[PDB]
Amino acid sequence: AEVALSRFSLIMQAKFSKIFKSEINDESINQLVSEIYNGAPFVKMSPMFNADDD
Amino acid sequence: QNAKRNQNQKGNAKGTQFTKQYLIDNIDKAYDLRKKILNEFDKKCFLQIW
Repeated sequence: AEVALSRFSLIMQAKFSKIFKSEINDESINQLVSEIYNGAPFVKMSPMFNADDD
Repeated sequence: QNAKRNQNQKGNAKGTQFTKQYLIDNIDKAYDLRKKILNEFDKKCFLQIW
């Protein structure tokens, strides 16, 4: 029973998000909308380190 | 005979220097005095995407 516990607990926390990190109100939201989930390659950004592992 | 003296006394002085130096490499540090405040608005107030 407790090894079935550990399997269920292991696959319940095995879920994955891609965290965007920016100062909040409407800088990076327009980015992910029109250029990540709509699949777009070649998104252009400012030089302000804005994906330098951001 | 007796003799008494009383030497009252005061001074004053007001120095001042105005030494300026001119090292060479200060202009290298002075190249970007306004750049890091001007792109600060790009960092925090303007849409940094096309």
